[PDB]
Amino acid sequence: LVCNGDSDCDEDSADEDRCEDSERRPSCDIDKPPPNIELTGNGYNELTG
Amino acid sequence: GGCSPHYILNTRFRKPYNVESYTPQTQGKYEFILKEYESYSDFERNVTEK
Repeated sequence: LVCNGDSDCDEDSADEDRCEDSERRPSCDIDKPPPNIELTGNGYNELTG
Repeated sequence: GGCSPHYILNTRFRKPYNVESYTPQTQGKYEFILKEYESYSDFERNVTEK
C-alpha cells in the first residue's frame, strides 16, 4: 500500500509522502465514496441512543 | 499531509489535522404552539316602579 495513490494511513498520509507522481499509477478511476458512508463508521451509545 | 478524500454533496474538503470529524449529520425539529382564549360577561338589570 505504500506509495500507491491512496491514503492508506488515514490521518497521517505518510505512505504517500515523498512519492514521485511519475512512479505512481492510477489506483482507481474514482475517489468519491458513497454519499455518507462515514456515518457507518461512527460508534453508538445504546442507552442515550 | 492529510489529503484523504472527504466529500459533502459534490464538493470535496480538506479536513484540518486538528479535526477528528466534521460530518453533515443533518436533522430538523419544528415546534408550533398556539393558545387563544376569549371570555366575555354581560349583565343588564332594569328596575321600574310606578
